[PDB]
Amino acid sequence: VTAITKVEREAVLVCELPSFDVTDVEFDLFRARESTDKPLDVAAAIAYRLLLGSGLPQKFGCSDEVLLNFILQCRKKYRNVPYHNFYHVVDVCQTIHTFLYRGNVYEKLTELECFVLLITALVHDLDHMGLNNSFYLKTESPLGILSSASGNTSVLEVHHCNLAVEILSDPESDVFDGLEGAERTLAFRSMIDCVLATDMAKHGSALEAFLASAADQSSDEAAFHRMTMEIILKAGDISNVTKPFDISRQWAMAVTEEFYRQGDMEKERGVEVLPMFDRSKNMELAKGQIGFIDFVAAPFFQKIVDACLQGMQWTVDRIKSNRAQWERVLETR
Amino acid sequence: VTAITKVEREAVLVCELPSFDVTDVEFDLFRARESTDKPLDVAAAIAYRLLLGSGLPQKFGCSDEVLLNFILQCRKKYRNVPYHNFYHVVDVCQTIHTFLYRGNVYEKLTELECFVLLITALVHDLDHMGLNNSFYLKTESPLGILSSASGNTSVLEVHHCNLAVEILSDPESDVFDGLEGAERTLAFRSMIDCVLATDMAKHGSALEAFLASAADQSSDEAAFHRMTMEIILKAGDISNVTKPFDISRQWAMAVTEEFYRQGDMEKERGVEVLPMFDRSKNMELAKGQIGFIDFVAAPFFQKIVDACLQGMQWTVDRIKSNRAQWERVLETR
Ligand SMILES: [Mg+2]
Ligand SMILES: [Mg+2]
Ligand SMILES: [Zn+2]
Ligand SMILES: [Zn+2]
Repeated sequence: VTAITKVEREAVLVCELPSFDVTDVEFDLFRARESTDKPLDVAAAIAYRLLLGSGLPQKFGCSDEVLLNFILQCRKKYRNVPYHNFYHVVDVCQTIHTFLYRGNVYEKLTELECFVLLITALVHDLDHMGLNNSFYLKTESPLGILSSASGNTSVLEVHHCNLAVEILSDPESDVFDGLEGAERTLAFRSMIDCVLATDMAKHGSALEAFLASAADQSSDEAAFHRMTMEIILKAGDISNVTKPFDISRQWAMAVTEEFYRQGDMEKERGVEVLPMFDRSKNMELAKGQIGFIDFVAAPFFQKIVDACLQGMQWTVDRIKSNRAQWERVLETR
Repeated sequence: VTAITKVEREAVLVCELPSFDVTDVEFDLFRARESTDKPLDVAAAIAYRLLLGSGLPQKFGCSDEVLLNFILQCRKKYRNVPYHNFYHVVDVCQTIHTFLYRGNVYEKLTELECFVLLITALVHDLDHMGLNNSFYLKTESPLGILSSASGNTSVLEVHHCNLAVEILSDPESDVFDGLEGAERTLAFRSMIDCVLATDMAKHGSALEAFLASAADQSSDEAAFHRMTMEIILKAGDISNVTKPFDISRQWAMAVTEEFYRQGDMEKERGVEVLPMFDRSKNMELAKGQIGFIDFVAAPFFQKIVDACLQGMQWTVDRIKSNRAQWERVLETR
């Protein structure tokens, strides 16, 4: 586990560019990436600022140096793919921060759980290659074969967890080293439960388990806390459609290109290419977004907001706002 | 010289190429070919639009009709082989157009030279029969014997030049008929020099001379211009790996099938059959593309971009992206 050098840390500590408020729901990561010729350092600085600003690391014995080392260890494990790169996870971290503190979801969780969520956002897609679980299973790729044999279909999610554990094995980057007993165990278990919950194949059950844990008041508080954590990481993971249109549009372009590259690799392997990943069809970007909004995002955010997270109402408003604009994109032309 | 008919020209003029931007570096010729049941006319229409859009034919006294007649006379001379057919030369023409105008290489040449380059792209592989120079020499075929006896082993290249001269000997299809004296001589000599430079046996020497000229501020201007033209036609000729992955992959498959057909004929004739031309060795495409990228394409484009053609940086970027994509294919196999 190649430890981080003081040089690597300095490159980050120098940033902290003005004109940006990382806690705002209107924060523009794309604008931030284009404000310097070292976007990876700015991205790292944003994550660093969000965590220290929450005041959480300090409270759990995690020094500023260990925090920065952890962030840099995570950064090194992300590939140069169109969407599932370091920027996506920094965005998820920033977004979760807004849900917790602008949406007041922090009231439903302990400080430790909020800390774990912000940390988990940074490890939730470690070493993603730009290919989804279905690709590994459809092509019988070695990792897919292992997943089938071992009994867990969440190919990537288990892989991300393995790497998160690897990073935390280094005392110099173990943001949970200041914890002991039940707290340290909860940090690891909750982190892992949340990453595993990002497999969209569990979307339905996760949402249902949350709504059930939220509805029934005779519900187990511990269960509600864990489910709220899982739902918040999930919400952050599919939050692209809840951002100002220009930002949402850029994220959509990025995910679409990555999907198209998977489709191209599938054509090379001679396997089935779903329309969503078929670059040939030259589909309208707007059509894919409206579809995701109608069948996935809109129902998800409306349900969790009405069931418990009232403070996140703006996500529902923005989704509807963006859907209308996507319609105009197709219309006006 | 069987003159082109009005009906033949009309079949091309009726193609409007909806949804295509022939000037874009991501233009998909395969998509254009699958857009109608008359791909040959679409291809001709693409070449026609590229030349007219350059605004060059008009400047040198070449009417729209003569230009179209020329394009059609060239088309009639290409055969139904897997790779070296009419689509390859139209692709080279389109690719060179992007190098000249998207890559700004036009700044290094006169308008006449840019005109000659676009025209030369269309004649550079005339009457190719799907067999390389080595095949003719190995088998001591009539064409190979003539090349040897006459002193020039660029078997096919000299042949393509002969057919180009034939087409231009009729005013009706002579895109250079509006030229006289020195300009006409330069047009023909430069066209011929460029075609002769496509022989890959001269790849290293051609690249070296260009780089030496580019690095020399006192290089003879005429010589530098000539070498720049030769380098640009060569660049267009080996530009497959500088295109979006799927397009690049489709070209690679055509190249392989043509090589396999030569290998089959070599076996029947009992001559040496390189592994690359052997169906039985079923070499993996990923390794084949990475090999060409590492030993030929990457260094060629990086060197010319660094030495003088800074505007073509995107070719280097795409080659890098495609290599990484083939590496992902290997990693997940
Ligand atoms: Mg994921
Ligand atoms: Mg040739
Ligand atoms: Zn994610
Ligand atoms: Zn060629």
